[PDB]
Parts: sequence; C-alpha cells; structure tokens
Amino acid sequence: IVGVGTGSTEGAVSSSDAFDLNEVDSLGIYVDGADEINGHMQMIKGGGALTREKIIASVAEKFICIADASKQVDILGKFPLPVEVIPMARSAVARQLVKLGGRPEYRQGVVTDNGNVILDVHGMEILDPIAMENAINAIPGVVTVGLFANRGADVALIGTPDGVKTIV
Amino acid sequence: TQDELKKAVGWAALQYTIVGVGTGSTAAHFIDALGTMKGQIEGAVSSSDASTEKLKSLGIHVFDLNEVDSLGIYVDGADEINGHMQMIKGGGALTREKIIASVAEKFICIADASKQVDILGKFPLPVEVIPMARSAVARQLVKLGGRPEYRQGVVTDNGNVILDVHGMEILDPIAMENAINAIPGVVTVGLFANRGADVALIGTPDGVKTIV
Ligand SMILES: O=P(O)(O)OC[C@H]1O[C@@H](O)[C@@H](O)[C@@H]1O
Ligand SMILES: O=P(O)(O)OC[C@H]1O[C@@H](O)[C@@H](O)[C@@H]1O
Repeated sequence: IVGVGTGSTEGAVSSSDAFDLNEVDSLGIYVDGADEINGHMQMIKGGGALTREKIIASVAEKFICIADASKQVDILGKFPLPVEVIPMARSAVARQLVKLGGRPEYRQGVVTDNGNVILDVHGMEILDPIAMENAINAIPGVVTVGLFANRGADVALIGTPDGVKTIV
Repeated sequence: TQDELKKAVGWAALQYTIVGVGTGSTAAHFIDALGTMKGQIEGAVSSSDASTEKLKSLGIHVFDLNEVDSLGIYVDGADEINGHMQMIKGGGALTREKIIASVAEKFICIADASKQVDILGKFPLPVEVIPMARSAVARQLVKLGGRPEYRQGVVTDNGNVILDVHGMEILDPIAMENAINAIPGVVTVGLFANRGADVALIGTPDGVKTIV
C-alpha cells in the first residue's frame, strides 16, 4: 500500500480525488511533490490538497519528495505559505499571522474539501520552520499549515538537466 | 444546589460594549444576567447557536466574530480549571469557544466548585479531528499517554468528529496542548493552556470566590 501525492509532478492511499486512510495503520512511503523544499528537507506544500497530504504523510514511514530543481530553496517563504482556516476565524487568524511577520492573502473563490478557506501568507523569511509551524498550529481557527517541518522529507528526488539527484 | 452555585457565578460575572458569551449550563445563567442589561450593551459575540438563540430572545444583538477586530471580555464555563488557570473545555462547541477566547482580552471562567482540580485530565480531553484522520490521530494520542474514545454519533459544527481522551494526568498542559496541536488532522484540542482564564469566579457554599 503506497501513499500517493497530487499535482503535476496491493493498492494505494491517495491524496486527492484527482484504500481510505482509516483502513490502514501504516504506510511504507508517501511520494509527493512540494512547492518548496529547503536544505533541511523541510517543505512548503498546499499551493494546490493541503490537509489530506499532511495527514497521509503523518502515517507514512518515509516521505519521498519528487520535484524539479526549481523547488529547492535556502530559506522557505518566497512561495506563499498556505494556511487552511475555519471561515468564522479568518480575520482573527489573519491578525495573528501579521503578528508573526506575514502578509496573509485570502485565496478568493476557493474552498477546501473540508469547507474551509485558505490564507496564503506572503513575505515571510522562515528561518526556523519548526518554530513557525508550531506558532501557526497554536492559533485557534487554524486547521492545517502547509509547513512540513516537524515531519519533512526523508528522501528527495530532484529532476535536473544532468539527471536525478537523490538526497537522503 | 449545584444549579444555584452556577446561578451565583453567572450573575457575579455582570460585575465585569460587545460582550463575549460562552455556552453551557453555567453560561446560561450569565446570559439571563446579561438580559438585565439589554438596553445598556451594544450586543454580544456568541460561542454557540444555543447561546445565540437565548441572547436574541432577551433582546441582545448578536454580532459575528468577523464583525469585530477585538473583544474586551469572554465569559464561559469549563469542564476543569487548575491552579494555573488552565482549562479543559469542549465536553459540550470547542472550536468556536477557543476562537472567540483568542480574540478576547479577558477570559472570565464561571464555574461551580466541582470544576477545580489540581491536575487536569480526569474529565476526558476533547480533540476535534478531521474524519479521515481519526485512526491516525488516535494512534498518536495513545503514544502521548491517553486512551482516545470516539464520541459516537456526534459531529461538530464543522463536520468533524471528536475523540475524548481518557486517562491522562496532564502535568504540563502547555506541553500537552502543543503536542496535540502538532498532529496533522487535529482541528482543535480542548486544552486552554497557552491562553487560559484571566479571572475565575468559583461558586461555593460560602459565596463566589474570585481568583485573578
Ligand atoms: O508538482 P507541482 O505541480 O508543482 O504541485 C505541487 C502541489 O501538489 C501538492 O503536492 C501540493 O502540496 C502542492 O502544492
Ligand atoms: O458549565 P457547564 O454546564 O459545566 O458546561 C461546560 C461546557 O460548556 C462550555 O463551556 C464547554 O466548553 C464546556 O464543556
């Protein structure tokens, strides 16, 4: 049973409509892309979804990130960080995200599969992704934050002009 | 009676605009009290549809939280409150209550004396979970030392399920709140520990005790 991602990049557990997870108690691997991945293997995900991906990744023993070279960064944050939020909490969460140093932007006209909204947070230079993940997860009204930092990639396969580079 | 202790604290909270209003049997008494102020307040922000309906019945205007960018006070009950003013809530609207409490400057906990505990955890801790994550989150709550029990036949206002976690002696509520909030699939945990109560009004046979 393999954990399978979403996006352009026995059976399986799948992260998008494009086994149900409750039917398994473990997954060997989860293979998925990312919007950004840093030198510490920490990622921003959710540009496309977010909650399903992070839950499946939490069950997999090994996260195998697959991406073209453009996704590699030194400091996470140029790509806006997605935060899924309970609708009634949108302005409250936005205020706290400003306090943490970001500029939250409501993703207009989009709802998640859970009926929530997304705030994409611009302008952060996320120097300590675990601390930032923890700070955003502390905010009442946050469902999921697209920082995969406490649980990042275990292996990354990067598509370069020269071939596939494997970073463990 | 226990209900008269609840009534004492609900009314004592009037001592403390747009008012943040909680939910449950103790909060219900505070709403009665607030009704006596129908012509004096601007209105309220409510943590549940039941509270909204009661407020409206007493002529109090109910604003959505998104209509304010700040709240002076939030008055609500709790299932447990410890000596550090940290609470377990959610036995009954957990997500809405925690979001409103995050906006309010002053959280006033109203409770009868039975809610005071030295160590949180005898009352099972509610955890609201995305349905597809139920089993995964339960495995992690076991690893953290709890016994998660699916609250059968209940769904939250957000369409999620609740795991009530039994058997924890929560010696460090902030650490535990942070550990549960870290779990993918957790929406909200009913530990109010990073943001606890600022004032507690405890109803006792000797009168209402105020703890700040
Ligand atoms: O590989 P792509 O098309 O760049 O898509 C990446 C996106 O698909 C998912 O993995 C997401 O988390 C993410 O945002
Ligand atoms: O005052 P009561 O009736 O004990 O009700 C307490 C409950 O109502 C709400 O505050 C909840 O968070 C909580 O579980």
